[PDB]
Amino acid sequence: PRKGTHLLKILKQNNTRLESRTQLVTMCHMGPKVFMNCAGFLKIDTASLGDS
Amino acid sequence: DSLVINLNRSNPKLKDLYIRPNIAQKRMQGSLEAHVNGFRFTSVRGDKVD
Repeated sequence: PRKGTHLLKILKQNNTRLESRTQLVTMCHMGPKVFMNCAGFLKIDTASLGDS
Repeated sequence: DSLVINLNRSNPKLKDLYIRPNIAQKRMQGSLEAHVNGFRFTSVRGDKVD
């Protein structure tokens, strides 16, 4: 919960949707292990994404 | 030809756009979406132009 809240807060402050999982490493500055753990379980609905 | 509805899930889109000429008596705020073979302009109400 602590990391989930931190990630959501970063996303809200940026005021931008999670366009790609690489964002978690670039803008969110997520650790390599944390990324390896939580990468294949975060869906980024590119259909509803639309524009970047 | 009929607008090939977007089977592609991406489809670039732009928002906030006043159209000329006016569909109704006055301008209509809307968004634009690039489809497979054209553009679809949708007003805030629902006026679709291809």
